[PDB]
Amino acid sequence: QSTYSRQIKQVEDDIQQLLKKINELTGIKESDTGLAPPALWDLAADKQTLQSEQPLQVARCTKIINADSEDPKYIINVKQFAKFVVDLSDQVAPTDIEEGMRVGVDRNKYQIHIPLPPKIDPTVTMMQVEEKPDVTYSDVGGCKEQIEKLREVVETPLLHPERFVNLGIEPPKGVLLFGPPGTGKTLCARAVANRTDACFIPVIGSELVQKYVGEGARMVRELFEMARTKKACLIFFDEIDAIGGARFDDGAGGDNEVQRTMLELINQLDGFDPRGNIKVLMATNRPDTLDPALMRPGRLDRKIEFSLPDLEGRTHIFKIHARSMSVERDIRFELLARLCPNSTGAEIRSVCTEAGMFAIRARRKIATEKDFLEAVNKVIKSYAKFSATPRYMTYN
Amino acid sequence: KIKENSEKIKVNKTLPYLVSNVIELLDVDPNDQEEDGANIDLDSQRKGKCAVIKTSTRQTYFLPVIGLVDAEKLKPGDLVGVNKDSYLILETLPTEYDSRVKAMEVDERPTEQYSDIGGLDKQIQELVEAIVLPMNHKEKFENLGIQ
Amino acid sequence: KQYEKSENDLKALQSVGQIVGEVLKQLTEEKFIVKATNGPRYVVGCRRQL
Repeated sequence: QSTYSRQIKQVEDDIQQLLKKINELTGIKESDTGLAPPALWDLAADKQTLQSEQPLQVARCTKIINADSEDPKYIINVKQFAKFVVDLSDQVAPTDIEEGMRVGVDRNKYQIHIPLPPKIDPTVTMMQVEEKPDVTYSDVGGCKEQIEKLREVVETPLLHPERFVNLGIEPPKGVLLFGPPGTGKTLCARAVANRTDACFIPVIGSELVQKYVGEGARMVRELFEMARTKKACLIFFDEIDAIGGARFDDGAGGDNEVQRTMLELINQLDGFDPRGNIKVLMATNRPDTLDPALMRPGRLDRKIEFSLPDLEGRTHIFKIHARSMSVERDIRFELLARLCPNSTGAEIRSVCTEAGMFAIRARRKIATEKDFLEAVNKVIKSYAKFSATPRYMTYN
Repeated sequence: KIKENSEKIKVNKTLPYLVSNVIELLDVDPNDQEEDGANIDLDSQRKGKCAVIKTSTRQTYFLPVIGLVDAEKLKPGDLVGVNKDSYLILETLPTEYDSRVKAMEVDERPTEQYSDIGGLDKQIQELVEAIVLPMNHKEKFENLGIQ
Repeated sequence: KQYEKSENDLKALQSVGQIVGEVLKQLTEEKFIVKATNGPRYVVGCRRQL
């Protein structure tokens, strides 16, 4: 026991001294080797080392014009923006490299070994992405009227296109979710996403805006296309007043950088092509910034307003939230909600959160009446004045 | 014999090779430019068909152009290859668009058929007349005499 | 024609490809200082023939 205790202190020095031997064998620092997958890969790996496949320099192929001296040549423009005419390394056919497609070329010997995967140039957009999140279903208010309306458009073609063709109905496209902050445009979208069980990419537009004008635009088209190719994709575009703002200039400023990207999104949704069956959802912070192209049916078939959750909604959010929580059940959860003024969805929940905290604070296996009264009287006075909604709603 | 003389050039001729563009096309004699006087009254300018080349690394290289595809074909805007290991013209390539432009080219859209796209009858006539007819039904337009 | 390529190309390989320059300033007409369009400035000679 006493012997065992001594080792706790010791192990830290012991790992530090040993550290050059650990580094070589397991990984990180001096001589990075994992030993488990690069070992297995080693025989294949030898082929690449021998060749000039290292380097294999980032590029995209402009045109595959072949010409004389060395016959299989391709005209490539690198991502840093200068063109090279290159050769084919025998390991693929001239068929594999195709005009407009992303391709790898060497820097020491300019020639294609293996073509580089096309359109995955944004890393910034990927940063935000978590596939299938949600706080928990209980905070939503569960099934609201708001959730059910959203499923008819959203869930149903992804889950079954079969039923769509059978009846003979065109498949939907766009749902525009709007309301001031905290009416839960994102919360409901996450809930339907999980249910349908389509792969889920949500992204903030604020990372599809980067560097100067036109670089952000390249990111939006390539991302969108990639999703479109993919069968049963759901894209929830989170908070766009960052690729979704007003269209003007006054020639003392200009909205341009924002409008280049916004317009690039709008164009792509249905396309100049019929439509796909892959769904787009847009969440906007203003209904006051939208231009008519976005609004046309077949890029936006029905407008759903998630603004200030409905008369039914205010009570469901408290009771379904209350259900989950250890709380008193001699108080009417609806009475607390009803008290709440012109409540944004975020605000109804704010009562539950504040109410529960007092209950946790005591460390009881329920809650008491007192915790609820202080919470609710506080919420009605202060919070409501200080919500998003008074300022935004008049504007909108 | 051609391969043998070419042999010193041939090592540089292979990979890597850059691409470049033609600042000027210089059409002169096939081999040996004029001779200058002074001490030794003989050549210093031996330039055959030649091109003054600006590379796209923002460097400028002078080189006598290959007798297989001469300077004369070459003009400003044309792509031409040039070898990195020693700046000779690897090849001649024709002028071509960016990758973005390749996306821009045809994709084609399918028919909604005139009858089948509901109403707006007066408008079917306006678009058909303006757009598709001058291209396809071109002879009637030539007969009208309009541009 | 191919034999022709080899000979005209031969002239360049002596230099290891010729480089464009322009007289940055005339100091004498025998030794000039030249600025290179590929980049750095040089002090260069001239031919006894030119």
